[PDB]
Amino acid sequence: GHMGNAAAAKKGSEQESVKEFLAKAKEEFLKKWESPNTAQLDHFDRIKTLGTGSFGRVMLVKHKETGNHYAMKILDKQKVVKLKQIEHTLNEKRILQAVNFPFLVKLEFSFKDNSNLYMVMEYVPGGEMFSHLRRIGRFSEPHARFYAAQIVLTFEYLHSLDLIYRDLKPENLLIDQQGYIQVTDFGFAKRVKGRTWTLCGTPEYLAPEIILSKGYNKAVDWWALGVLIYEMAAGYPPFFADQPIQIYEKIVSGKVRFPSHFSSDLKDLLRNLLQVDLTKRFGNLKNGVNDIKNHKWFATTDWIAIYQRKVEAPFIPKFKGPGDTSNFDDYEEEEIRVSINEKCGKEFTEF
Amino acid sequence: TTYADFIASGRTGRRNAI
Ligand SMILES: NCc1ccc(Oc2cccnc2)o1
Repeated sequence: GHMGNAAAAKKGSEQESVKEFLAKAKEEFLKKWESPNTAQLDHFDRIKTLGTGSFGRVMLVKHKETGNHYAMKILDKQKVVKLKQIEHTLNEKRILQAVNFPFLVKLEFSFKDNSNLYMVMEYVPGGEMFSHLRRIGRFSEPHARFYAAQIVLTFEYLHSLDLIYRDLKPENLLIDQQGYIQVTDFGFAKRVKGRTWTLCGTPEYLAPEIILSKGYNKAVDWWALGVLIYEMAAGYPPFFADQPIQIYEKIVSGKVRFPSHFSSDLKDLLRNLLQVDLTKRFGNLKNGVNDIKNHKWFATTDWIAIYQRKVEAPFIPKFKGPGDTSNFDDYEEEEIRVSINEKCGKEFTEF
Repeated sequence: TTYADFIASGRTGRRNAI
C-alpha cells in the first residue's frame, strides 16, 4: 500500500493523539463557555486606527499601567442594533473568551460604556495577509502551504468544538511577529453540531450550498479553505466577476480553472476541496480532516511542528518595535465620543 | 490573461461580507 508498516503505525498513533488532544480541549472550552476581565477606557492611550468596519473600528492602544500595546475593537452599540448584529457581537465575545489555540487571537479585556462595546485583544503587528498577498502578488506553494496548514489545524480545533467559522479570507488573517497566522474575527461563527441555514460570508468564499439556500454544515469551511489556498497560490481567487451574482454562477457550476504553474498535487487537493458534491468533498467524508492532512500536497508538513510554532516561517514582517503600525494602512481617525446617556442597555446586558 | 480578468472585475480590494 502507500505506507509501509512503520509509517502506518506512526500515522495511526498521531491521529489517535489528535483525538486525545481535542477531547481535552473541548472539555476546557465547555468549562470556560459556561463559567466565563474588565478594564475601562481610561486605562489605555489610543494610538492609531488599524482597520475599519460598519460596527466601529479597531485601534492600536497602549495600556497605561503596564505599557503593553493591544488592539481594541470598538463597537457602536446603536450601529450594532441598526445593522441587526446584536447576537453576532455577543457571540463573538463569548467565543473569544472561551477558545484557546496558538492561531486564535487572545482576548485580554472587555468592557462597555454608555455608547460603545470594547474588546481588547493581543496586537498582531504583522498586518493582514491580504496586504502582503496583493503586494507580493502570489505566494509560492511552500509559503501558501505553511499558512494553509495553520488554517487546517485551526479548523480541526474549531470543528471539534462544533464551531463553524464561515468567513475565511485573507482580510481576516493577520501575520504575527514570528510570521504565523492569527484569526481575530468571529462575527459569523456559530455552534452547529447539525446544520444551519443563514446566508452569510463573503461572495468569493461562499460554498455552493450556501448560495443555493440549503441547510449546510462545517463542510462550508473546507470549501473556503480551497478558495484560500487557490487565492494564496494564484494571487486571485478561483471565482470572480464584476458582480456577486456572476460569482455565484461560477461557484455552483462545478468548473474551476487553474494557473499553469500550479502543481498537480495542488490541483488535486483543490478539486477535492472545491467539490460541489458534498458526498465527495474533503473534510466531509468518513475520514474527516485526515483526507486533507494526509493529502500528497501536505506530505512535507510536520503537523506537530506547525502547532508548536517550530517551523521557520517563509516571511517575517517588518517590525521596528512595540507599537509599530507600518504593516497597516492609514485610516481616517474619528474621536471616541461617549454619550452622557446610556444607549441600548438591555440589548447588551450580557456583554 | 486570467490575472487581467481579475483586475477587470474591480474586486481587487478588501471584500465585505454580505
Ligand atoms: N479584522 C482584520 C483587522 C483589521 C485591523 C486589524 O488589526 C488587528 C486586529 C486585532 C489584533 N491585531 C491587529 O485586524
